[PDB]
Amino acid sequence: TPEEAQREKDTRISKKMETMGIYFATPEWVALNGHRGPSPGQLKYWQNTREIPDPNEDYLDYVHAEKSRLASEEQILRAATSIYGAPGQAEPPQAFIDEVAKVYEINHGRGPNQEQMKDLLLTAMEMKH
Amino acid sequence: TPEEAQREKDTRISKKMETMGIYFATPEWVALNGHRGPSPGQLKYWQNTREIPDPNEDYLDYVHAEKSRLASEEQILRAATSIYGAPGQAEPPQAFIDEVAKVYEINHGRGPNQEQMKDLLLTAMEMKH
Repeated sequence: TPEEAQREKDTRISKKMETMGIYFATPEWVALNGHRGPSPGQLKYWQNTREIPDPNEDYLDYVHAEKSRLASEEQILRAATSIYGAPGQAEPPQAFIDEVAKVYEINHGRGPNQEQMKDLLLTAMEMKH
Repeated sequence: TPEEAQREKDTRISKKMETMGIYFATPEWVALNGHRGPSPGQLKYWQNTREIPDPNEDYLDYVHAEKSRLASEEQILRAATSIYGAPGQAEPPQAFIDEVAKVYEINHGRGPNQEQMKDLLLTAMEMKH
């Protein structure tokens, strides 16, 4: 049956997308999108806004806009650990990881500039002393 | 001696500021600032940029600009736990807290809008199933 062959296909495409962490791409989202995975614009709209892309929108302005930087809590922790510099490279205090987190928020997902790096290094030195 | 009385005063003001998590306000920063804590503009410049305010700048544009929203990792975890809704209210998977983190970065420290809330709720439901 072309119906079951259609449900399996949507399920297959959706599984592929979610394995990559593309969470909006459910089998129903994929059905609505004409039984195909997201176009470049749909992916980049989602990546940059975290809103579910309309299956019936193409997002042509997000196909060739390229800012797009964001940090997970792992990335934030690796940045904070590098800046803090504790012996045996142990985790920084939570108060420090929070200042680093807020820097990534201020910068829309980008990492600390030079001036911010100085603030963070100043902060780290007070917390170790 | 007015010198020791000056060092104690700077130390006193600085201790007060750092107890509040105002980390740039070292005793040396306080000395340079004419032996006073930060003005409203200096605090708000720091809060909104995370750069050490110049002791010899007043930051008049930051005295009456009021966006200023930011989230610690505690706030992010409380938002993620509320949205995820696991029994006994146990911590969400790290992959979920990371999607919530990235939403706060996209929004410059503000919390998820309605469209983003839908994405996150969709995400939570896939991770529990």
